[PDB]
Amino acid sequence: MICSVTGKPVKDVLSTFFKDRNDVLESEVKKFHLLATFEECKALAADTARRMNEYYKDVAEPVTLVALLTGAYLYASLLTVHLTFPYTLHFVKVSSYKGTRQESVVFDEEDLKQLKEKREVVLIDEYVDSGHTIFSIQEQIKHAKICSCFVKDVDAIKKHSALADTKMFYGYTPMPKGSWLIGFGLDDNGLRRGWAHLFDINLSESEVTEFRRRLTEHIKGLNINGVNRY
Amino acid sequence: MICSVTGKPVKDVLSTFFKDRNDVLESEVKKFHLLATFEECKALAADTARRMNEYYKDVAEPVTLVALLTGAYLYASLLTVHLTFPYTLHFVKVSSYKGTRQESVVFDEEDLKQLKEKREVVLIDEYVDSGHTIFSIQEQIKHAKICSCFVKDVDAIKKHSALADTKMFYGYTPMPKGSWLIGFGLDDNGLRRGWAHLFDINLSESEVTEFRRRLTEHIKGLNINGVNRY
Repeated sequence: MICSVTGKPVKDVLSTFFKDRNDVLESEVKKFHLLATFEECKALAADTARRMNEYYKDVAEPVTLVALLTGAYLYASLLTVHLTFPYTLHFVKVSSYKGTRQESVVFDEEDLKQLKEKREVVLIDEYVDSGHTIFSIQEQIKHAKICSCFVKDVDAIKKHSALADTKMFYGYTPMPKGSWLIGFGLDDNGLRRGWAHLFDINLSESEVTEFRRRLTEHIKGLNINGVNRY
Repeated sequence: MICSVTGKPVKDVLSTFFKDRNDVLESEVKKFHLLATFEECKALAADTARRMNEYYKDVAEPVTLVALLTGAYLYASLLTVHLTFPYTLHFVKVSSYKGTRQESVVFDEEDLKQLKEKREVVLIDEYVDSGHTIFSIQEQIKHAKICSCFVKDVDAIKKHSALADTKMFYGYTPMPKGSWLIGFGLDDNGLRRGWAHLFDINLSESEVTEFRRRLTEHIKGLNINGVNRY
């Protein structure tokens, strides 16, 4: 029940967050369950930057970082400010086409053509849930690497022999089955992307309490002193 | 000599920033002149959020926020997390077409069609410089408002009778004549967007020192205590 970065009790984090807002009704406040405080998410992002920094410290050509619109903008902002190797960054819009046999990610033709030419390409997304997206991206850009703050189930991802070699830089895994996330850039039917804390709206209290028990323990064990230079 | 937010000597903010990086050569470090630390930029962004919160405190429908790729991603992340009224957010990758008579901003047809329907549209940019972009945007989306962390010369934009009514939310102005900004989301020929401090690469030390004198005076007078709930 306490922020693992600041030590502030979650009830106090939330009382501050919900004070006199104009984007939520008092009666709706209880529907939002905090899974991770913004500070905790920032720590995860910094830890991910640390690993990417070690991975690319000797790179001889700028890495191509590409973020998928629109939710990844926040995570991308929290990650990129801590990167210390050369890279270019751009955002692309994709579509999720649900076919009778599979769900495929549709890229703009030019965006796809460009990405396939780069040796080091890292696609950023704040949340890898079903993974159908990365299975599809991987088959279109075989050498693509993935970067995401949260990954629901890496093993599930690893199950696919095609994704077995795919390098993923992520902040934390696993995420709760049955959850529905909003905040931390993720929209609530278009709204609340700027609600910086990561909230869930579908889990039970015990599930949220258990997720946080595991998350705080993970964050308390991090060694990211110095990653943040600001 | 110090960060107007943290109180820490700029020399140390810079030493911490440049220690063991893999994205700049030692001989190149001196090319970057700090104009505003990341914390100072965050204060300016918090100030713009405060003003937008007051402006839209009673809005009856979600405000349409549109951020201009790529550079605006960082500022948008620093702005949106502090907004307390309802809004949707999306990014557009417009083109800057240089014609023989004028430079126009080319929007995707669908993006432009959608925006023209919303009563409240706010274009987000981390830096409004030549303004040619906003003269063009307002003639395509006349009711569009602008939100930019930094503005080269507000007095100049107003010159255009068409832009005279265009509401602008901005963090700070004016920027030094002849400056070229990199960092804070802005690229240095594609690189260093994640260098979170705002740097200039064209000015003399005396020019930079004078700018910081003015920026400091402005930030010391800011009243944003409480805008940040995180």
